[PDB]
Parts: sequence; structure tokens; C-alpha cells
Amino acid sequence: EHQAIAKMRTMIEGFDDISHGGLPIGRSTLVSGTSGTGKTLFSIQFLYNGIIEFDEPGVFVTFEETPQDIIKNARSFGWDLAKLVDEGKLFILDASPDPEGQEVVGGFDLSALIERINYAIQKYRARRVSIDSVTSVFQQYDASSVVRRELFRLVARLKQIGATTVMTTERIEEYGPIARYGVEEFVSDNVVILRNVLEGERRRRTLEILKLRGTSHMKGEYPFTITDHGINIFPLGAMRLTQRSSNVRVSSGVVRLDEMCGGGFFKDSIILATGATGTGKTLLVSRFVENACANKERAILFAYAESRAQLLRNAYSWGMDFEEMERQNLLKIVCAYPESAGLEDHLQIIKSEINDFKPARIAIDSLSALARGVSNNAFRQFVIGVTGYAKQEEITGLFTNTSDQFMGAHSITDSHISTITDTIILLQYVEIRGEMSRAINVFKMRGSWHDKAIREFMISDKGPDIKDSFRNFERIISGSPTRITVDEKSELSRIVRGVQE
Amino acid sequence: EHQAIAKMRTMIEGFDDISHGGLPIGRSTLVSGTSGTGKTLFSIQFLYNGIIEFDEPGVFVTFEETPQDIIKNARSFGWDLAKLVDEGKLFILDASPDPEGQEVVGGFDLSALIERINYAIQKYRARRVSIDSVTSVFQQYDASSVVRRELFRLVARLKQIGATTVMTTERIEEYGPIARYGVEEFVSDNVVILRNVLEGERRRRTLEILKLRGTSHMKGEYPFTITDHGINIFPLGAMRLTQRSSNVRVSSGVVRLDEMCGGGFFKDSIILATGATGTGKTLLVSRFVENACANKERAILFAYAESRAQLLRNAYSWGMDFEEMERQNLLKIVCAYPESAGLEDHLQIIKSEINDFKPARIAIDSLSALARGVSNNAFRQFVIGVTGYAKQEEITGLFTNTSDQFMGAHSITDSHISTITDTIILLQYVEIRGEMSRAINVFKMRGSWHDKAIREFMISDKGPDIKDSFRNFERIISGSPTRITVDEKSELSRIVRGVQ
Ligand SMILES: Nc1ncnc2c1ncn2[C@@H]1O[C@H](COP(=O)(O)OP(=O)(O)OP(=O)(O)O)[C@@H](O)[C@H]1O
Ligand SMILES: Nc1ncnc2c1ncn2[C@@H]1O[C@H](COP(=O)(O)OP(=O)(O)OP(=O)(O)O)[C@@H](O)[C@H]1O
Ligand SMILES: Nc1ncnc2c1ncn2[C@@H]1O[C@H](COP(=O)(O)OP(=O)(O)OP(=O)(O)O)[C@@H](O)[C@H]1O
Ligand SMILES: Nc1ncnc2c1ncn2[C@@H]1O[C@H](COP(=O)(O)OP(=O)(O)OP(=O)(O)O)[C@@H](O)[C@H]1O
Ligand SMILES: [Mg+2]
Ligand SMILES: [Mg+2]
Ligand SMILES: [Mg+2]
Ligand SMILES: [Mg+2]
Repeated sequence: EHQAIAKMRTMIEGFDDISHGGLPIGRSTLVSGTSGTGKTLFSIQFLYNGIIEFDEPGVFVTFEETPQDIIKNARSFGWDLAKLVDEGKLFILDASPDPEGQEVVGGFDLSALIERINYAIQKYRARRVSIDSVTSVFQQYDASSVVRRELFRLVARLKQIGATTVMTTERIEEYGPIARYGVEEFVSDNVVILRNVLEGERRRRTLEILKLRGTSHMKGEYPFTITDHGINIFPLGAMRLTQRSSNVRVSSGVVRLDEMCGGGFFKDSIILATGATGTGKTLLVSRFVENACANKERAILFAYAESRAQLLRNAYSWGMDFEEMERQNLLKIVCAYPESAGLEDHLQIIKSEINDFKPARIAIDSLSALARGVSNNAFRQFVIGVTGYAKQEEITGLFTNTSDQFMGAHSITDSHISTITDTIILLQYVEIRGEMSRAINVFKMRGSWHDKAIREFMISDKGPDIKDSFRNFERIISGSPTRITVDEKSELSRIVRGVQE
Repeated sequence: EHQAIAKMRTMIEGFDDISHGGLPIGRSTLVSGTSGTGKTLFSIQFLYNGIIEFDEPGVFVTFEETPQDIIKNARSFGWDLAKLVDEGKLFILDASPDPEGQEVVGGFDLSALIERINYAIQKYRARRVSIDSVTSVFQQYDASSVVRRELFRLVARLKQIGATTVMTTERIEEYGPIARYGVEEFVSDNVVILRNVLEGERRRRTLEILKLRGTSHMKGEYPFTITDHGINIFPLGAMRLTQRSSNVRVSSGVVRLDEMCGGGFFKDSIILATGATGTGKTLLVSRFVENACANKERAILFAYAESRAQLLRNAYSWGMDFEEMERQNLLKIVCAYPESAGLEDHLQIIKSEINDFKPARIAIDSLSALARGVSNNAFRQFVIGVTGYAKQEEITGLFTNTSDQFMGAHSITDSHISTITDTIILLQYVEIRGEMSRAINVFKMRGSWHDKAIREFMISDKGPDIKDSFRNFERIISGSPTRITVDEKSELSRIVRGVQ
């Protein structure tokens, strides 16, 4: 064919993007990785999606696990492969060693295997093939050079059958040799790397497509997650910056804050609320979610510092109630420690809830808690992920960032997120006459006017009460101001033009 | 020969400069690299160029990939190698093992292959040869020393025919040994090393010519990009300081700013708009991109933070419509996440997007949104790439850098780019009477006078409005100034009022 390589859609969430179409049809694809990375799953989900979506028959070849365990373990994702075997759509070819014993099973055992596969293909008329762990076979007497020739024989014979094949290899070091015998990478037309990279004490699942002979593909490690729906990769780079926008205004919950912003927040905009600890970020978040519920809209709250009851207690002390909003089903709370997962996991925990409850407002309280030790690079990618998702879903997102230094915030966000967010709200402490006092301040708005005043504000049983500025103070930002006005008034005066010592 | 070493051009974009003419005539060149680097592509593109550009026939010796597979692979880049093998200009030598099961195939398999290769040379009068993956033949039972002889016999034989050859070798570690058996490097007269360096979940593709026995070459790594057009190398050293300069002026979109610059921006100059987030920038950028269309010039806005629609939402809220000038084919937005590629790729996208549309003005919103995750050096040389290209191709370019710390920042650019640009526009925050007012300063203009005052300005539905400076103040640059009393200054009168 004069056409370039065509790809077959794996229908695995994300992989079709990173691979730019799927898998090169007619060729084999090497899915290599350390233990427990999701190799076996990738091969099964590939075959499974082949039957469900495109009615393409499949053949699975196992060398270690028993077909019973394959069907058993695949029930974790809700895949009745057994039925797919019954319907003649799926065929599991058992090639795992019988527990007894037989000498020399690497000679004509492979050449017979290839013809076993060919029969399995011809009989079931299968388009997709998965061969889990081709490593176990060569783990008998063979070494290096033996593997390369024998592996090439299987890749070659498979290609002539026209099978879109997916093979599997094991590893020892995360960033060491791509495959065991340091040879499989060069024989295979396609190479895919599954990593369970440590870093700290958490684990980050990454997928990389090393090479696709004949086509294009996204380069680098893209994070993924194994869930009850299977492999889920987030192409945080294929995300097209075409997110819609609107001049429709929504309320922050605080009336004056709507006026300080030139008619309330925008619907299609991300809101950041910085400031030291204790200023009142959680409160602005509370009042924010309160608005959507009152307008018969759905809204979610993600807390990463407070308990579920301490989030209701302090809220009830502000008069507002989340109970009734939960009772009438318009408000949803999550609450989870940042250490309970990695950033790759949390992103999906959010994203999943967004599809189920389908809110109109998102309030992630404390992004600063998701930078706890996590690299500044792995963080930005996550932030952009949430922001870049809530934007294309048209959801007003209010975020929160506790500044690590009270009184003297030389920079807005210490993790340099300030560029991504549209609307910025700055809260700060102002030492007035030996007293700490709040000072709400709208700092940026990308479509509206916006007030430019550094207004003080009190909080009580009602909370956010916005008063007047500090027109008689220098160096407000510093936190330790200075009274001016060297003039007086009222009645007077005389003249007596003289000194007068 | 009594003369110097003649080099045959490879026509690989960028490689000829690095190799100072191309590959040495009648000699071998080792192109080593790990999986997915670009070895096979380099060798194919080497032969394919000689046929189309120089009418120099080529023989491609394969060891693993079947011929008919290699044919379909080159079709990725729109290359009909099936046509070239049919025209007797290219020949794919199939030395791949049979898909059956023989072992007594080679008792003289080296001298046998050489006679085959040498037969194909004189048969097609080939001047260029590419031996793809010579490693995949020693993977029978050979050791390290055994390779040194079987290579040296093949290398010497091809040198006796007088053919310029490219031998491909594979490897595991990126910076460890150069070839598999740690032998191939010294056998070949020429050593090219391809890499796919990772460094933090990304992949930078770099070429390096380790050695060229005989002549000189550019020393070190150089970033390259495998695209639809094949290999594209950026030789940032081959770009010498020879870009024309002019004195013709252009407008920033803000007429008042043009006065502050003493007549407006220079045409062949790089302008930078540094300022904390929320100052101007995108407003300044927008106004700058508008001036082209009214002057009927083409402009390109590379956005790296906001969507294509949000820009329109903000532009239409400052007057200026982007729709019309896009319909007029005078304006082009781009929009792409910084993590949607590599610095090497963004440079090529920009370079290509310039050629296709041919703009007179360029606006790259937020360079600071490109240093995200990247090292300083990889970023610094990227800036020199886009800056130098806008200079040599003679284009006015406005850039943007968001300083991390608002009010108190004592460095213009955090990544220290200052010395590269020709004009630095500075925006900042000034706390006046418990409020957040803006200010615009023209920090430098390399060839003009420019106003040296820190004027404040407003942002409205009609745009910016540069006003009066902060004369009755001090410590402006620190964000939180001083009211200077003031002063006094006591409403005139004879003796005042009291003292008392
Ligand atoms: N419902 C699920 N939720 C979360 N994780 C799951 C679920 N089902 C399976 N997994 C994960 O899958 C992993 C096992 O990977 P899989 O069986 O896909 O191939 P593998 O174990 O990497 O390859 P091999 O079987 O050759 O070692 C387990 O570590 C487990 O954490
Ligand atoms: N009923 C109330 N009356 C007066 N002030 C209150 C009341 N409830 C809370 N506050 C004030 O709110 C401040 C805490 O702010 P908020 O409850 O919004 O969480 P937060 O400051 O964002 O929490 P953290 O900084 O720990 O993340 C406290 O310093 C307290 O003075
Ligand atoms: N149209 C295309 N656009 C972008 N990239 C492409 C395109 N076609 C091929 N590539 C890239 O070329 C790479 C393949 O490299 P190449 O074909 O040079 O062989 P190699 O991997 O260097 O050799 P070996 O497979 O023997 O290790 C793939 O990783 C792919 O990313
Ligand atoms: N319609 C408007 N009326 C008044 N002021 C506006 C209007 N639109 C925007 N602004 C002002 O412009 C500022 C934002 O600047 P702009 O959107 O031009 O780019 P920027 O904020 O420098 O970009 P970045 O967010 O990347 O720093 C806001 O602080 C706001 O004060
Ligand atoms: Mg397995
Ligand atoms: Mg809080
Ligand atoms: Mg190769
Ligand atoms: Mg901007």
C-alpha cells in the first residue's frame, strides 16, 4: 500500500492520543515494564476493547498465568472474558508449563507455538493478539544472542499473518535496560514503557512510547492510573488550549466582592485565593459553594486540611449550612489527606467526581497542600490539569493557596501558579496599633474592571463584611504600615506673623 | 590525494553546518544511538537525498527490517523509495535472516556479504551506502574482539571501492559507552552519536559528531527534531552574528508609548514587556498585534497561557476585534500549552509558522511560561533561537516575562535574559493611598532616547492611558513608596498657621 502506516484504536483512555491513532496495524508492539506496572492489563484491555467496540476477535497467549486466573483477575474491571470465550470472540491459548516436567522446551516448542497461534488466528478469524511475558520462555537456558534471533522469528512470523500484536517483557530497574536481555527494544517495531517510578515513598505510574517505526507519537512519560475501568492515561500535553469562555457572571457569595470584581466572578474563569494561614481562605470558599446551591446549581468541595465535621461546624458558626445542601442534594464534599495518594491519583479522584455529580462550581481548598514535598514540576502539571479541565467543562473553579510566610509575602504564589489563574484574590494581615487585622484585596481580573482598593474586612457570625481602605497608611503590603496626614481642620485661625522663640 | 578532504553533502537540515560540508568522501560514518533515537531515519535520508538532489545512487543494506517494510516506513515522510528502487537509483540489500530455521547459512557470511554489497555498488554505480544495524549480525555468538576484525574488513573493503558509507549501531546507556561492544567507535573514521535524553519525563533529541578523522566539525550536542519533513537540526553556533539592522520605526499600538520611546519601536528590534502578573503585558501584547492589521501587515500571536476564545473575550473588552483581522488574513493566533512539546519543538513550530504566513510582527505571550520545568541553559539558548531568527529574517517581536515576586523584584528577568533584548518595557505595582495602581517604565532602548520617567497608567474598555509620574514620591520601585510628607506646602498664606 502506498499509504503510510495506519493505526488500530486500542480504545484505552488516553493511549489513542499519545500514540496518535492507536497501534500500527500488522506490526507487533512491545509493552515492557517492571513487575506490577500493568503490562498484563494493557494486553487484556486491548483485546477486550477490540471485542466490545469493533467486534474484532482476539487471541490471548499466556505463558505463566492460567486461563482461569486471567478470567478471574479480569473480573476486577467488570470484564466477563469467559462469555467472550463462549461467544468465540476471545480465545485464551494456554502455553504455560505443566507443573510436572519435560526436558528441552525451547527448541521446536517455539516453532510449534507459532503454528499453534496461526491455527488460533485462522480458526477464530482474530485481528488482535496479545502475548503476555515472552520472557518466561527464554528463562530456561537461553541468553542474549539466543533471545534476539528467536524473538525476531516470532515478530516476523506474526507480521505475515497480519496480526496486530501486543507482546510483554519484564524489567529489573526502572531506568535501566528497557527490557531484560537488552535486545527486545531493537527487534520490535514498537516499544512502550510502563514505569512504577518510586520517588519519595509514593508511586507514580507513567507510560512512555519509546518508538513507533513509521509514524508519529507523543514523546515522554505521561502519567496513568489503574482503576476499576482499566488503564486511564492523562495526555497532559494533548490538551488543546481551545477552552470556551463567556461574559456570563456568577456571584462569589459575597455581595461587595461581586462589586469589587465589577459584577461578580465570571463563569468561565479560575479563581485563586492566596494569603497567609488564618486570613480566611476557607471562608471565601464556603460562601462560594453556598451560592450555586441557592441558585439550584450543583457544586463540589475538596478539602485537604479539615475533617468533614470541622468543615460543617465552622461553617455553621458562619450561619451557612451544608447539611441541607447535602440533604437536598446540590452540594458534595470529599475530604482526603494529600498523603493518601500521588498527584496523578488525585487528578482522577477529582475528574471522576466531576463526571458523576456534574457540578457548576469547583472549590479545591488548598492547592498548597498538594505541593507538600511534591516536585514543583509534578505540581504545575497537576494544577494545569485541573484548571485545564474545569475550563473546558465550563466550571467556575475557586482555588486556595496558603502563603508560607505571614506578613511579608514578597510573591503571590510560591509555586508560581499565578499565571494560570484568571481572577486573583489576596488576603493579608495588617498590623494596626498592635493589632492583627484582615485586608481583602482583588488583585487581578482578566475581563472585568475590578476594584483596586486594599479594603479591611471583619468576620463574625455573618463573615465577609467589606469596609473601607487605608487611605492614611503607607507600606500596607509590608504588613506593618505607617500613619500619615500631617494636617488638621476645624475652626481657626489667628495670624500673629512672627517668631516668637 | 594531494588535496584536503572533500565532504559529500547530506542535505539533512543543519547537519552540513555541524559537519562543515557533510560526510567525508569515501569513508565510513558511525551513527550510534539507543532505541528510537533516529539512526535508521538518518541513514535512509542520507541515501534518499543523494538521489533527488545529486543523482548519486545508493545501496541500503538491511539486517533486520524487511525491504518492503522499510519502503512503507519512509512513506511517513512522503518518500517513495519503491519508485527509487524501480528506477535503479536505490537498492535495498536484503541481508535479513530467513523467517524459517536454518543455522548453517554462514561459513563465509562476511566475505559473502561484502561481495554482494560490492556487486550492488558497481551494478547501480552507487556513491552512498548505508549499513543499517550492523550490530544485529554479531548477535549470533560473537564477542568484542571478533567484531573488531569483521568490522575492519567491511570498513576497509568499502573504502577500497571508494564509497561513502553510513554504519548504524545501537546502544543501551545514553552517555556510557558509545557503541554496544565498545569497539565500533575506533574502527569507523567518523562517529555520530544520536541521543534521546530524558531528564524529567520529557525527551530531548540531540545529535553530536564525536569525531571526524581528518577535518574539523562543530563540537558537542545540538538539538534536533524528527518531523514529517525528516530530521531538522538547529545549529545555534552556525547562526553567526550577521543579521541586518535598520532605523525604520513602528508603533506599539499605544501612541503615547511611541512618544515615550521617542517615535515608537525599531523595526529590527526585540521588545520585552516585563511585569508582575496582572499588570499589563497581554494588554500591551494585544495593542502591539493590532497595529499590524491597521497598517495592513501580518501579525502572529503565540499564546501560552490563555485559550483562543479567552483572548477574544479580553480583546473585545478593550475595543480591538481579533475576528475581523483574522478574516482579513492579517492576524493569526496559535495557543498551545508549554508542556505540549519540548523547547526544540516549539522553536520549529514557530520557525515553520513564520514561513507559512510571513508576518511582520510577532508576539510571544509569556516567555516566563516557557521556562516552566526546563533548565535555565536549555531555555536560554531557546530564546537566542527565536530572537536571532526574528533578527535575521528581520521581524519586529514583542515578548513577555512575568516576574515571580510582585513589588520588591530587584531583577528584571528571573532567567536573566535582559542582555539579549533591545527594548525593555517595565510594568509594576505602586501602592498609592491604600490602593493598587499601575505604572509603565521604558527601561531601555538600544538605539533611541526614550523617556526615563515612571509614568502611571489606567486600564479601561478603550485600552491603556499613560499619565503622570510619581514626582511627589520616593521608593517607587519598591512597590510601597513614600508620600514625601507632603511637603509642606501649606496653602500659602503669610505666616502659617500656627506654629503657634
Ligand atoms: N481495581 C483495581 N484498582 C486498582 N489497582 C488495580 C485494580 N486491578 C488491578 N490493579 C493493579 O494491577 C497491578 C497488576 O498489574 P497487571 O496484572 O496488569 O500486570 P503486571 O502484574 O504488571 O504484569 P505481570 O503479571 O507479568 O507481573 C496490581 O499491582 C494492582 O495494583
Ligand atoms: N464565627 C466567627 N467569628 C469571627 N471570626 C471567625 C469566626 N469563624 C472563623 N473566624 C476567623 O476565621 C479565621 C480562619 O479563616 P477560615 O476559617 O476561612 O480558614 P483559613 O484561614 O483558610 O484556614 P487555614 O489558614 O488554616 O487554611 C480565624 O482566624 C478566625 O479568626
Ligand atoms: N511522521 C513522523 N513524525 C514524527 N516522528 C516520526 C515520524 N515517523 C517516524 N518518526 C519517529 O522516528 C522514530 C523511529 O526511529 P528510526 O525509524 O530512525 O529507527 P531507530 O529507532 O533509530 O532504529 P532502531 O529501530 O533500529 O533502534 C520513532 O520513534 C518516531 O518517533
Ligand atoms: N475591561 C477592563 N477594565 C478595566 N481593567 C481591566 C479590564 N480588563 C483587564 N483589566 C486589567 O488588566 C489586568 C490584567 O492584564 P492583562 O489581562 O492585560 O494581562 P496580564 O494580567 O499581564 O497577563 P498575566 O495574567 O499572564 O499576567 C487586570 O489586573 C485588570 O486590572
Ligand atoms: Mg503478566
Ligand atoms: Mg483552610
Ligand atoms: Mg536502526
Ligand atoms: Mg498574560
